[PDB]
Amino acid sequence: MSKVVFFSFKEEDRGVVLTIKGRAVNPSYTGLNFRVKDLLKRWKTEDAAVIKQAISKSIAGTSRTIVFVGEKTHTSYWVPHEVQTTLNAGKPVYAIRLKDTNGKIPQCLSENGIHVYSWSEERLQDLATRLEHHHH
Repeated sequence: MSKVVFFSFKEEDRGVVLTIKGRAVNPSYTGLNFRVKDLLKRWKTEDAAVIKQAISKSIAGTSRTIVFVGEKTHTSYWVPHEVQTTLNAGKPVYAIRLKDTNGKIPQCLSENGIHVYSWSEERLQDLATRLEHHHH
């Protein structure tokens, strides 16, 4: 695995997202297996310039972004910038629901035609590793 995934999420889902990450990076846990960038710790701000500066380097050390959709991800001010920063760098954004959640789809996913997949480990592993065709 030569590439790294960025995890984009609402902070109230940190606990569950930390377990996803830990499973993915633990080589003996085979249901998830890929590299993950150290998670950002976000805070309450609506300043676009601050958010963009806070996420820039982290996202830039990664090759794709996965948005985890929980109950309140649609309210995040950070997730839309994490999505847009990824897409503007020409990288893919995928999205998956967290297990046993059914949140409103964030506008930044709808707006970009990014499908929000049902939860499963097999599907996350696919979103984390699949490659697109050039000019796609």
